[PDB]
Amino acid sequence: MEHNLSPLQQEVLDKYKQLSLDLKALDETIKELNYSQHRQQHSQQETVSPDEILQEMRDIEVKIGLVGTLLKGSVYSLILQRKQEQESLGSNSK
Amino acid sequence: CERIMDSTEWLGTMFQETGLV
Amino acid sequence: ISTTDKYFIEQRNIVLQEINETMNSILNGLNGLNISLESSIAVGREFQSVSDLWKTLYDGLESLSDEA
Repeated sequence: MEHNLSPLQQEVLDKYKQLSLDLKALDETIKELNYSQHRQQHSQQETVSPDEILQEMRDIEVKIGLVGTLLKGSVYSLILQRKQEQESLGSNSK
Repeated sequence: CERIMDSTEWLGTMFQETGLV
Repeated sequence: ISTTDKYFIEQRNIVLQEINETMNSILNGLNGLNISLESSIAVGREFQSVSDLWKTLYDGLESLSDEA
């Protein structure tokens, strides 16, 4: 039977329908951001994923040590050898 | 040798800035 | 409660159940996504040190601001 809700009630009914729709749209957008099918499905873009995260950042990390940390390690090794030579000289004196 | 140590001073100052040598 | 009103209640409750489950899904997905970004921040935090300590080659605009 045709359900004679109040006209205000009917309007707010269409409004909840609209809210359901754009909530589904937002869900679809968030999924698209979280899709793992970047360039696997028909597409050419990328999504936030290991392609951009640790699998991509560890790619940078395993090589960045060559310029940044190994350089400091070199002079630290020099300083270690120097204090070793110093304590050897002290032992020779003592 | 002075020209040696002069030419490589940019490396020296880099290494000093981070190693506090 | 009128039959029209009652039907509106049960329809309303059904769509509340749908909204509740869909919000639960959205919350879980966003939790995972933000955790992934937190992991990205954690792995990248170590790059600031090398950036600042390597600046001494050439900075340009930062050197200009120092010189301005």
